[PDB]
Amino acid sequence: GKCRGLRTARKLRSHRRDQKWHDKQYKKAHLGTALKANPFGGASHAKGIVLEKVGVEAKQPNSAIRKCVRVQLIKNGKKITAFVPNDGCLNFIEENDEVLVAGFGRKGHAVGDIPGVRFKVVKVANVSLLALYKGKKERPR
Amino acid sequence: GRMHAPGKGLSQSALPYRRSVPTWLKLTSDDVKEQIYKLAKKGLTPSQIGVILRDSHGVAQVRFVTGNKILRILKSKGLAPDLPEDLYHLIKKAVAVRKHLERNRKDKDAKFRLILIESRIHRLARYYKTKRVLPPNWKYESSTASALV
Amino acid sequence: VRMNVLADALKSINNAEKRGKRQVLIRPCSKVIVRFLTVMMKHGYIGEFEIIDDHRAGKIVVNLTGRLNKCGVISPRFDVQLKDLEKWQNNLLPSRQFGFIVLTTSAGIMDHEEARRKHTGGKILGFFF
RNA sequence: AAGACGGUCGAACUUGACUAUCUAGAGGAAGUAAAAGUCGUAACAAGGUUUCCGUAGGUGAACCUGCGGAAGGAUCAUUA
RNA sequence: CACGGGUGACGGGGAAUCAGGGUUCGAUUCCGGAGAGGGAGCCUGAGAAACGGCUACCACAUCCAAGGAAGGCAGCAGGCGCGCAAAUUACCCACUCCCGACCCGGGGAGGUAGUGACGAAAAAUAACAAUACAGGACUCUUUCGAGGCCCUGUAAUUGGAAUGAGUCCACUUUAAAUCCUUUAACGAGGAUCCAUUGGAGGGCAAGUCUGGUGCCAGCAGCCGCGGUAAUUCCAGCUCCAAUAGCGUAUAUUAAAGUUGCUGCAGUUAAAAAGCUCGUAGUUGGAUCUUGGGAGCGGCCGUCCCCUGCUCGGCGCCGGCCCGAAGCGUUUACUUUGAAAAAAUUAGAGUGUUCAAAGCAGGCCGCCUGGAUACCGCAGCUAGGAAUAAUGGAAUAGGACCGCGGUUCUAUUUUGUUGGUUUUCGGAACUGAGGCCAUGAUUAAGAGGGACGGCCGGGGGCAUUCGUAUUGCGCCGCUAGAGGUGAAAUUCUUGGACCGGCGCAAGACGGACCAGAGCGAAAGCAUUUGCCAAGAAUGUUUUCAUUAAUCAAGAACGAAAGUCGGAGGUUCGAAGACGAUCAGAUACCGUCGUAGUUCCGACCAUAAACGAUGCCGACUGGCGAUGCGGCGGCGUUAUUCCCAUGACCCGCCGGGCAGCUUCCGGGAAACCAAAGUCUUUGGGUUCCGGGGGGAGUAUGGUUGCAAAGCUGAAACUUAAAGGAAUUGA
RNA sequence: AAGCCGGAUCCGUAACUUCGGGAUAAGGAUUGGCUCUAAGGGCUGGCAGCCGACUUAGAACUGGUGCGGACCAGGGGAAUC
Ligand SMILES: [Mg+2]
Ligand SMILES: [Mg+2]
Ligand SMILES: [Mg+2]
Ligand SMILES: [Mg+2]
Ligand SMILES: [Mg+2]
Ligand SMILES: [Mg+2]
Ligand SMILES: [Mg+2]
Ligand SMILES: [Mg+2]
Ligand SMILES: [Mg+2]
Ligand SMILES: [Mg+2]
Ligand SMILES: [Mg+2]
Ligand SMILES: [Mg+2]
Ligand SMILES: [Mg+2]
Ligand SMILES: [Mg+2]
Ligand SMILES: [Mg+2]
Ligand SMILES: [Mg+2]
Ligand SMILES: [Mg+2]
Ligand SMILES: [Mg+2]
Ligand SMILES: [Mg+2]
Ligand SMILES: [Mg+2]
Ligand SMILES: [Mg+2]
Ligand SMILES: [Mg+2]
Ligand SMILES: [Mg+2]
Ligand SMILES: [Mg+2]
Ligand SMILES: [Mg+2]
Ligand SMILES: [Mg+2]
Ligand SMILES: [Mg+2]
Ligand SMILES: [Mg+2]
Ligand SMILES: [Mg+2]
Ligand SMILES: [Mg+2]
Ligand SMILES: [Mg+2]
Ligand SMILES: [Mg+2]
Ligand SMILES: [Mg+2]
Ligand SMILES: [Mg+2]
Ligand SMILES: [Mg+2]
Ligand SMILES: [Mg+2]
Ligand SMILES: [Mg+2]
Ligand SMILES: [Mg+2]
Ligand SMILES: [Mg+2]
Ligand SMILES: [Mg+2]
Ligand SMILES: [Mg+2]
Ligand SMILES: [Mg+2]
Ligand SMILES: [Mg+2]
Ligand SMILES: [Mg+2]
Ligand SMILES: [Mg+2]
Ligand SMILES: [Mg+2]
Ligand SMILES: [Mg+2]
Repeated sequence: GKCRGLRTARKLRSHRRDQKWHDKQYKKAHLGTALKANPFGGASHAKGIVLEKVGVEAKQPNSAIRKCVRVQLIKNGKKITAFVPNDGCLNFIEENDEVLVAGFGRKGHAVGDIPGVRFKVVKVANVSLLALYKGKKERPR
Repeated sequence: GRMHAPGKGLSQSALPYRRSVPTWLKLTSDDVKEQIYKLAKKGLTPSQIGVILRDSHGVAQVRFVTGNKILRILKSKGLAPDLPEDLYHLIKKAVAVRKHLERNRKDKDAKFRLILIESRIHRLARYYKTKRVLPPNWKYESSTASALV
Repeated sequence: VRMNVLADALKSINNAEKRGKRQVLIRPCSKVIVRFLTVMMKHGYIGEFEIIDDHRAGKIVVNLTGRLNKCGVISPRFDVQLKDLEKWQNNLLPSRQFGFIVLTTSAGIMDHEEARRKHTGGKILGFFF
């Protein structure tokens, strides 16, 4: 610290209160402006209906067409772009069906070479997408 | 350092270790103080009463020849001033500077000084009021300060 | 200005000790500094010292040995119980074998070991090792 | 006993005001990111007019010019 | 830090993580509060503003013969809806308790079952031997090989022995049951009674194996992999990690000394207000009780002593010693004692088969346990008196000591009932006294002030001088002059430029002028006069803590700019023209408006820089410089010597700086401060938290305006940046 | 064109702005009669007596909710030129 007197407790504590707001991690946690902008509303997972299948080009040093999907969250109505994680899984996904969507690793931050997506599909039609990939289960018909 | 200046000076007086009256000084305590009274009757602050005593009469410090300081001698006799001499000279100086400002107003430097003399008065004024030598209602007014020099 | 006179004595001693000087001069003398310096003698960290006595706050000339590493003051003077005494010596002392905390109690200025034996805490002043 | 003058507590309704959150909007103007796009070359070397700060005016665009500053200068130095 | 606003806010005991500190959580079984769809009002009652009570309105909603009646699951189950997200419309009062008129009744309180990978403890998925094989220590053997006294592992080879998962007689448990425990009988060779989840470039333990694709598919938290020989994709094999578990998304804790009280940083990386003044806030110099005496042990360590004033007892001879009521600057601090619910945490005892647990159990009726520690802060109690505040006697309106009065006045006093007055005590005032050792710490290498001689491009007002520039008048001779890298626009026989003589105006104060001075910063340079101020030095003067830094607030603040007057020589934003050029709305040249100048008001911003807050202390040298003082051989001026000026040699105190250094620090450049820092704490103000978005939007406030101060978010991005090195 | 409002008292009052305004912004409540209560002063010799003159505020009662009862007596707001 700088002030060291035995009767400067109020000065030290009040200075700390002001200076915690310059911490980026603390500012977002203790202001709601970050949570309102969050599509999930603070939840870890969310369910939504599939509106379209969209492919996004990867960043410049890479060259690919990432398989994504446009969904509208049931609890909110907000549009998000979820990423179909594994290889060839996009064929299991058709239009206008219920999927379960979670985060994609970096807590609301873009991750990997994929430009501007935060989310990842984990379940479709109430069956896990990993079971579909391994052949353990089939789509519900 | 100085209260209202960037200088850091060291010039000051050094009292000798011995605090006894010298053997050559024959002026005694009882006949020291009536000389102080008559020099105060001429009209002289205690600062310059002691100045003209230790160069013309050999009395170095009246606190050693007499039992008390000069201002205590005067006030026990009733000749202490209405207000302390150090506060008096700040007020006399502020009057002189303030009078210079009404004659010429572009003197920005002279205006800046006026805060420094006035600030010293208020800092010194509240000290004497805690010591109960000035009344609690004593206030420095720039308009009426001229009358009391 | 000068707010603490013990902080100036310990710092002045440390500067002279760290450079290998034989004598150091503490400009203001107080009962606290004199009492702090005697605690520094019972354990052989300094030699004997003089108190030049003018009619003001006196001076002190200390005979320095090479036996001192760092003397330091703790400001402000916190109030420490005997339960908390163990923690303080765990932060500002090199090892459990040597080094002393000099703290003032109702029984006088004394080190932490001999304060623990008479079961009395107080306010910390400093340390040496 | 039903009932009535009055007093008190007072829900609810209508209107007005005030406040908080969200939301539409012709048009206008930014920011960011995709690009083998058009126009110049402003900054990096004395970057080819040294660079930069405050202010003011002007020009397709970078920018240019006036005044006073700084060296983060391309001089720690220039002689009776 | 009121008032207002927000709370993804019921409070607390507690929970998670943690060295020491802390951060986050606490709807949830205990205590307290509030509520029964939202409000409002009531009856009964000891107790209600009660809702498994009532009365209305509001929202919802049920039955109907259409007249009417009836409702309140945030009780147990169960249904819908909402969602990422949560169990049976089971059994019994057998236990713990509660209620009643009661030993006898009731209790969706509560208990027992069912669903249950929230999570916590224990623990299967093999053990052994023989054969071959491969090694090891043993011996012979230069080796091979040989013997196994001794091992060690491997092998869909062989061989028997031990069991639990499961089926199931029964007993035990229980209200009746189930489960656990017990025990008959079946129950294991590929013991198919067949263990998963993630990975194998690095961080990070483990294949440059093989096949497929070929910047596609895809992998990848990050750096990155993939374009026809992929250690990373899709697969087979092999290997690695934890193990009945493991991966993923999200909130949060440590890591984070990246929120720093312990314990960060601010020259160049992000950063110190342009500067000073200033009240709240923080912090505050020294100074008043020392020591002596007892005992033991070895000069030392431990223990003892250093305020008095109603009643009874070690009691003794009006007195003493002691005990008990109370009295006696106040705190802060520290030790002590009480009181502080359990549960939880720490912890004592105790073989639940061990453990998580529990409060039980042990011995041949008895012996027993069910402790203890912590529980901040605040409040209560008694010791200690260093440290830090605070008080006393200074117009004495002082402390003790007794004397003299006046007033009010308790009750012992007059044999037993009534009246006065004393003494007597208690309270108050007042007069004259005695006496104190009678009563004021020092005077800071803190500060304020006075004084003396100086000193300075410090400030204001007025005056005075200088050459130059431009313009004009006259005179002389002449055809070019200006500018450029080269030219041109430009002036020019109507005489330009050049030379002389004068006049007018407005700017500006060269050379002297320096790593020199002053000023808070901005800034400040001809002479002289006036006015006010100022540092430093000198001081045996004065007061005695009056101080340092400072939210809010206040004064000054270059240039540019804004508003009114005056003046406008030079230069010159805008503008016009001539060049240059691919273009040239520029650099270059000619002209030229606002401005630049003075006066009176605004504005408050600069690379306002030492890119470096202020106060105080300490830690190496050396030579100069400026101001003041002090001392000393000697030259020179006054002249007529003392004394003064100019030089020379030193010392002291502030000042702007310089050189050097293994003081020390730092990432280094470098810094005697940017040192005295993991050996971290002298005091205090401001301010930074990856790069952008952005000093932007919006709200507020100031301004005539331009603009100044305060100041986000969405979103985007693995870097941006500092110092130094080698190349180009 | 006619019509609505109109006085006074008590509340309440926006955008914008040249900070002067806007403003009677806009929008609400009251008003009769009767009987009382309190407050607001001069002269004479903190008290006593004697003189008074008009206003305000409050309260009870009361009428078929009627009361600036006739007369007098602003409709308002959002914008453009
Ligand atoms: Mg990359
Ligand atoms: Mg100050
Ligand atoms: Mg260029
Ligand atoms: Mg350039
Ligand atoms: Mg160029
Ligand atoms: Mg450059
Ligand atoms: Mg230009
Ligand atoms: Mg920079
Ligand atoms: Mg809540
Ligand atoms: Mg709770
Ligand atoms: Mg809740
Ligand atoms: Mg209730
Ligand atoms: Mg409900
Ligand atoms: Mg109720
Ligand atoms: Mg119910
Ligand atoms: Mg109930
Ligand atoms: Mg669940
Ligand atoms: Mg029962
Ligand atoms: Mg029963
Ligand atoms: Mg198995
Ligand atoms: Mg079983
Ligand atoms: Mg790895
Ligand atoms: Mg590895
Ligand atoms: Mg990997
Ligand atoms: Mg593989
Ligand atoms: Mg953390
Ligand atoms: Mg740590
Ligand atoms: Mg940091
Ligand atoms: Mg910087
Ligand atoms: Mg600065
Ligand atoms: Mg002190
Ligand atoms: Mg407890
Ligand atoms: Mg000159
Ligand atoms: Mg300020
Ligand atoms: Mg200016
Ligand atoms: Mg100007
Ligand atoms: Mg003008
Ligand atoms: Mg041109
Ligand atoms: Mg030009
Ligand atoms: Mg010109
Ligand atoms: Mg600035
Ligand atoms: Mg700076
Ligand atoms: Mg530190
Ligand atoms: Mg930042
Ligand atoms: Mg009309
Ligand atoms: Mg209007
Ligand atoms: Mg228009």
